[PDB]
Order: sequence, then C-alpha cells, then structure tokens
Amino acid sequence: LVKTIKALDGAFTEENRAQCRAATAPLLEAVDNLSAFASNPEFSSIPA
Amino acid sequence: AAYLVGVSDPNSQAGQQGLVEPTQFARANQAIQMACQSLGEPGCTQAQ
Amino acid sequence: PPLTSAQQALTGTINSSMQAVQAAQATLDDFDTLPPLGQDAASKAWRKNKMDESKHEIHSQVDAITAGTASVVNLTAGDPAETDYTAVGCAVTTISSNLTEMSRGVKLLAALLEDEGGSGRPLLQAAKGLAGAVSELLRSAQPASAEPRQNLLQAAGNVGQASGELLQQIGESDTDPHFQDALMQLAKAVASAAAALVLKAKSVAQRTEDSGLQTQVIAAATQCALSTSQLVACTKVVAPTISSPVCQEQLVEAGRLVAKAVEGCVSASQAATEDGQLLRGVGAAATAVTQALNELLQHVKAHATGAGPAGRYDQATDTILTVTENIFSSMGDAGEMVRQARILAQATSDLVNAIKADAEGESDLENSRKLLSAAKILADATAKMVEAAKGAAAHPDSEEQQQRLREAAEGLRMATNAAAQNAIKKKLVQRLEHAAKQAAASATQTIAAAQHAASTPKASAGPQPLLVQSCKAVAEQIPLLVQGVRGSQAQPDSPSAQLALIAASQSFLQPGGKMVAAAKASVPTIQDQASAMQLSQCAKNLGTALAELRTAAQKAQEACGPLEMDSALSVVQNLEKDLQEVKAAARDGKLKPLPGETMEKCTQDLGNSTKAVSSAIAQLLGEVAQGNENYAGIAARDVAGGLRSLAQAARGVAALTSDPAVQAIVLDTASDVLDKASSLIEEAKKAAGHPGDPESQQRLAQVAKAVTQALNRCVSCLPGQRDVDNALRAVGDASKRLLSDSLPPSTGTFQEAQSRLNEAAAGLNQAATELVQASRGTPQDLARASGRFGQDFSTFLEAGVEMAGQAPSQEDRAQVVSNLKGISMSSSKLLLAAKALSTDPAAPNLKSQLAAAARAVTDSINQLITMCTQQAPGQKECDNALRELETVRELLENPVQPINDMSYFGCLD
Repeated sequence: LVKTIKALDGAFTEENRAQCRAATAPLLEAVDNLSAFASNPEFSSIPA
Repeated sequence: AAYLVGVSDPNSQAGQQGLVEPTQFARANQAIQMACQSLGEPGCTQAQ
Repeated sequence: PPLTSAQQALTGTINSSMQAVQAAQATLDDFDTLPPLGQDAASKAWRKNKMDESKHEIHSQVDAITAGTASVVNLTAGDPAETDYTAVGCAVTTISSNLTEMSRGVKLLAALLEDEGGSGRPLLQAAKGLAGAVSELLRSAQPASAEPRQNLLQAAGNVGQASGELLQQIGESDTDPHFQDALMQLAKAVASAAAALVLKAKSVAQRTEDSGLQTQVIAAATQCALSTSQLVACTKVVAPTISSPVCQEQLVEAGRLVAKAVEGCVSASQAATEDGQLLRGVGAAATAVTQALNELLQHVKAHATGAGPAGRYDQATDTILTVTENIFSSMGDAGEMVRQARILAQATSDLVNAIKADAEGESDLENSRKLLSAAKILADATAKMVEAAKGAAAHPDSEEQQQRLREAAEGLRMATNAAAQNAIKKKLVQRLEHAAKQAAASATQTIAAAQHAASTPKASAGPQPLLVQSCKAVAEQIPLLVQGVRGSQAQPDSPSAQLALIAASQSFLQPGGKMVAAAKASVPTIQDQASAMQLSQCAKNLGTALAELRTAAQKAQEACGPLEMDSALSVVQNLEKDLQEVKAAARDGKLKPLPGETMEKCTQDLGNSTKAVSSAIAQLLGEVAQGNENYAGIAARDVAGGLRSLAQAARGVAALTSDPAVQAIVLDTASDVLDKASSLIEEAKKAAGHPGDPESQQRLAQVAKAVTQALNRCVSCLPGQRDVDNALRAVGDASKRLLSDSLPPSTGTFQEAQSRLNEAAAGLNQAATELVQASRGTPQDLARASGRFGQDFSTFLEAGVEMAGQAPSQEDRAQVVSNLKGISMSSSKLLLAAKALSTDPAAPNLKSQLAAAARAVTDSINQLITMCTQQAPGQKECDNALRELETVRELLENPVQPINDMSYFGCLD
C-alpha cells in the first residue's frame, strides 16, 4: 500500500486513487483474518 | 485502581487474560475500517 | 507405649477408613437415579457413550486397590519396630477412595444394565462382597493383635481373586486365564522350592554345633518361608492385574526381598563347611532364584504380549502393489509375463532385508516377532507364484495354471496390507492403549486425593484449589480418548479413528502436565502426611505417564503422510447423516436433551465454538495461499472437530427448546453451514493441488464470507436474542441511506435545530447508559434496550441530517456527515459488541469491551455537538460534560475488569 501511497501523494488523480482502494481489500481481509483468529476465546481471555 | 485491590486478596485467583489483548485489536480493526471508508470517498485531499 | 504415636494415628486412620467401607454399601441401595434417554438416536449413542466410558472407570480404580493391598503386605513384611506405619496408612486410603467411586460408578451402571438386560444384580452382590473382604483385611491391619502373618495372607488373597471375579462380572477380563493360572503354577512352585530349601536349612541346623548360628539359619529360613508365602499371597492379588504397571514394581519389591531371603539363607549355607549338604544347598538356592527369574522372564513378556512395536516404512510395499496389476493386464503373452515376476521378487525382498533391520533397532519383540511372521508370508507367497506364472505363460490354454495364479495374487497383496497395518497399529496398541489407560487412573486418584484433601479441613470454603479448578477441566477431556479406544479396537483398519486419538492425546497433554506441577506444589499443603505420599506417588505415575505420551505423539504424527484433507470431509458426512435423522427426530417432536446440557450454557458454547472454527478458517486461508502444506490437513481436521462440537451443541439446544418453528430454523441454519463447509474442503483440495493460483484464493474467500454469513444465521436463530439484528438493521440501513444521496428537505432556522439536537442527544446517551446498567440484569433486557436505543438513534439521525443543510458550505456539512459517520460506525461496533454481550454476559473482559465501546460513541457525539452547536451561550460546555459523568458513573458500578494495563504505582502517579 505504501507503493501506492507514495504514488498518490501529490497525484490527485481519480483513476490512480482506486489503485490503493482496490489493494486495501487483501489488506482488510488479512486484518480481519487475524482478528478472527483473535476471536478465539481460549487465546483471547482467561477468566479470574 | 479498584480492580487491583480485588486481585490483592490471597483467596482471589489471578487471570492470564489470554495470550493477547483483544481490546487493542477491536479498536485497531475499527480505526483502520474507519480510515478505509475515508479512503472509499473518491473526492478527498491529500491531508486526509 | 505398646504402640507408637504413628500407630496411634494409624488407629484413627483405620477408624476413618472402615467407617467409609460399610457406609459405601449402605449408599449402594439407591441404585438407579436414572434420567430418561428416550427414542433419540443421540441419546441412544449417549447410552453407548456411558457404557464404554464408565466400564473403564471401574477398571481403572480397581488396579490401585490391588496395588494398594500388597503394598501393605510389603510394608508389614519386616519385623515390629522396623515398619513405616505412616506409609501403611497411605495405601489403605486410596483403596477406600476407589471404594467410594466404585459405589457411585456402578450406581450409574446398575441403571445402565437395567435397561439392556436387567441382570446386573450379581455384579452388585459381588461388589459388596468384595468390599467386605477389605473390611476383614482392615481388621488384619491392626498390629496390636497376636494373629499370625498367614492369617493376614489368606485374608488378603480372597480380595484379589474376588476383584477379578468382579472383573469377570464386568466382562473386561482382558488377560487370558491360561496365563493367570500359570502364575499359580509358578508361585506354588516357588514356595515348594523354598520349603524344600527350608528343610535343607533345617537339615543343616542339626549339623551346626555353635549356639546362635543354628538360630541364625532358621530365622532366615522362616522369614524366607514367610516371604515366599507372601509371594503366593501377592500373586493371587495381581493375577488379573498383570497388564497394570502400577503394581509390577511391588512384585520385584518382594522379589528383591526373597532375593535378600535367598542371600540371607545362602550365606548360612556356606557356614556348613565340609558338608555333603553344602553342595546341594547352593544348587537349590540357584534354582530358587531361577524360578523367580523365569517368572520375571514371563512377567516382562506378560506386558510385552500386548505391546508390540514395529515400524511401517513401506518403502518397498508401494513397489509391490504397482506391479501386481501388470500380470492380469498382460494376460496372454509369454514374454511379458515372466519378466514381471523378477521385478516383484525384488520388490518383495526389498522389504525383507528392511524388516529384519527394523527389529534390530526396536526395543520389544512382539510385533518384531510378528514382523518375522509377516515377512514369511511375503516370502512364501512370492515363492509359489513364480512357478504359477511359468505354467500360465508357457501353457496359456491351461485352466489349472490360471486358477492358481488368481489365488496367489490375493495371498500377497492383502498379506502385505496385513504386514503393513499390523506393523503400525499394534505399535499404536503399544502406544495409545498404554497411553490413556495409565493416564486414566492416575488422573482420578488425584481427584480422589484432592477431594480427600478438601474434606480434611472442617470448612471447605475457599480452599484455593490449583487442582480442583483444573480437575473439572481435565475430567471432561478424559473420556474423549477412552471413547476412541474401543473404536480403534472396533475399527483398526481406517486410520481416521486412530488419527483422532493422536489429536486427543496432544489436547490432553496441555492441561494434564499443568496439573502435575500443581500436584507437586500442593504436596506440603496438606497437614496429613499419608495423603501426600500418594500425591507424591501419583505425580510420579503422572510423570511416568506424560513421558510415554510424547513418544506416542510425535512418532504417530510421522507415521503416515499428510492426507488428512480427504478424511476431514468424511467427518462431516457422519454429522449430516445424524442431523438428517435429527431432522426426522425433530419432526417427531419428542426429544429428551442430555442432563449435562443447559439452555443458558450451551448457547454460550455455541457462540464460542462459532468463533473457534472461524479462527481456523482464517488459518486455512494462509496455508492455502502458501499451497501444498502439511498443516492444511491439520487445520481441516481442526474445523471438523469444531463443527462436531457445534453439531452436539446445536442438537443440545434443539431438544431443550419446545417451539417447533425454531427447531427447523436451527436445523436449516446448521445444515447450510456444513453445506458451505462441504464446499470448503472440495475447493481446498483443489487449492492444495494447484499452488500459487490467485483465482482459487479469492473463490474460497467469498465462500468464507458466506460461511460467516451462515455463522451469523446461527447467531440470528437464537430465541434468546430479541430483534438485536433488527436493531442492527434499523441502525445499519438508515445510515447507508444517509451516506448515499441524503439531503434535508427543510432546513428551517438554526436555532430550532440546535435546541432540538441537544435534547435528542440527552436521551440518546441515556439509552446507551442503560446498556451497561442492564449488563448486570438478564440478557433479554439488553435486547429490550437495543430496540429503544436503535429507534432513538434513527430519530437522532433524522434530526442530525436536518441541520446538515443549514451549514452554508457542503464541505463543512460533509465534515459533519463524516463525523456523524464516525458516530454511526462506533454505535455499530457497540451493537457488534452487544451481540456477544447478550450472548456471553459472564465474560468480564466482554463487559469492558462494550463499555469502552460505550465511551467511544459518547465522545464521538460531544465533539460534533461542539462543531455544530453555538458556544456563545456557553451552556453546551456543561451539556457535553454531564453526559460523560453518567457514563463513568455506571462504569464504577461493576469493578471486574481493569481499564488499562498500567500497574499499581503507575496508577498512583
């Protein structure tokens, strides 16, 4: 995403803006993948 | 502060609270998705 | 005193033990206490569950009684004022501790046997007659009596036989009686060889001429005759318990003592110098220890005949099975038929030189002797097919030459399968049968000791248990392996039952070894000393147990290739077939749930298992993106057991509810999950076959979204939650209309919308305030407040968007809308926290997870009010502060979860 962040920094192009917007969908998947792994309650919390 | 006094009792049992803190992840997963909706807007400045 | 204070404490130990003996028989009369199972096939399977599980529970605890009996005889073998009487009281407690669980154990069996045959009453009277033999054995334990030792020996011998008679009443007499009665052929021969040597020791007594030396021979001989008669009494106890290793040390304990008795007697035989009886006494003492050696040679083979190790390499058997089809495919040519027999003679003999190499690197020689047996079947079948293929190639029209070729092909292919599978599964008989069974009794003996440790103080209020807080955890994990024991015996061929035993072992090792360190930590805590001796003993037995588990764990993991991807699909096939029977059973409408199931508990167990399987789903996608990973079959096995736990949890709440409409809902939501899960493993096999393909990566990712959609159908199918998805739909769909193409029709004046928005925000946070106030209440009250807060948000959403057009610049309006977007998304995550808070109210971290989400929306609305409303009256500064005061007020009401991670001194500054 940084390769498209530095490309869009100062670009102000509408068709070039969707390049980082489409690359965030594998990013938002893997972010929600580990949070789904973090939703496992034996790994999440242990009661006291 | 009042929580740790509850752990201070000898008959009380402490908890490991899992291996990872899930409250840090839910704030992080939300704030990234809060920014991706700002990324989803086609008209925005480079400061945002 | 006549007896020491340890024997005085042993008197109170005897009176405490014998009081529970007769009380256990009196509590036996309330037998059945049986809940109804009904016509439910899962309840009939649960009847099949408790049959095999409780059968091992009685079988486990009787071994410690047989070990506990002869240990008293080994301790009392010495002279008075030479016996640790404190260690004697340790062994009588664990006998009585197993006696307490024997009464309650067969009480469930008396209701069990009444359903099938109703012929359990001889098992009841033999058990009460067995406990009465311990009562007279406890009467023999008094040292103040002048009773002879043989009175104690013959009283203890009937206890070990009637326990095996009770084992014969159970039907789990797994040891063959030709080997048990052969011990009587050895033990009576030992005492005969002793008494013959005692008469030889009595013959040299008249040959002696010195005072004191003649009494030295007879006192060693009478002790040798006492110890060898003790061996007869010990062998009558351990005659069915030859497989139990917890009593095998006591055999060579007295086996060392009779060796001490031989060395004590053979030292006096050399004192008879220049004697004709000196020559016969050394040879008799040499044959006296030979019978103990020849028993011990059979005693090692008594354990070795069930434990057979062998290594299934199968580096040559794969070359055997490929060239077997070339004979039938090339039938009719003389040249091509005789050349394939020379390759099969080399492919079979390539395993023959490796089977003998496997026996050299092996420890025990049961399956290795069967490896010599199985390789001879591979050698003899390849010796008769060369002459059969010679006559079939030179004479193709002969019918007798072709008929002998067909019967010789099946005598090698299945025999190699008999050579391979018996090499690997009898190793698992060595591994897994010795894994769980020795771990079973050692687990519950700690449970019997800790319950005895908790009952040792007068008040059991707050014992601070490191064991009992984990005893209840591990006891649910105990019968998972034991259910797969007889299933591996019933199904030896399919490895999927045995592969589940590998997974059941490693899932038991993590809570198991944590208890053993806590067991050793709890050793000096008890004031009583004799209870801690077994606590020290069982921890060594658990230490003996866990070492053999890891040897069974890593080796059986490497026993076969990673082909668990295809077997994991067959697991859910057994679930959907039973669920279609449950679909027929829920159509009947008379379903009895299990007594362990609770409607408030199992719904929490449904959602916890829902997040558990989806956690491995995201783990499956990372291994799919790598491709050709051995852990892909591991994670597919992990999601099979998660859905299996989800299947019994869905069938648990199906029989608990009474509404027939939602019974079809919870079936159809669960059936659509496994229908989507069937599409997971079908494409993951295509994902494992095709590495580096990005097209299959996005395909199952869209399926896993629909899986979590179908998992959310299992969230929305609960009747406990009331319109919280509708509260999510009222919040969600009204905001998405506000994001895309929303303009207020009437702006009006700025003063009439400023006064309207502050009062509408006042009750908005108050509706959010009662969310944490109803956290202490019922979860249905949270569903009540979800509708009022979701409606008032949409009332506030129309009031917020009405003054959006009152701003002159739309970029100031879009800043307000994006800030209102941040309020709406924070309330959505507050609602996403509410779907688990009403699900799991008991979790304290989930309370503060919603409470921090409750503080997030209240801080996101005070900033936008500061942007929109006028600061010139100055009353809005008090208005933003009064909302945050009430939010932190009820946060102080429930101090169960800390806010941040700073320490005590970091909080003071």
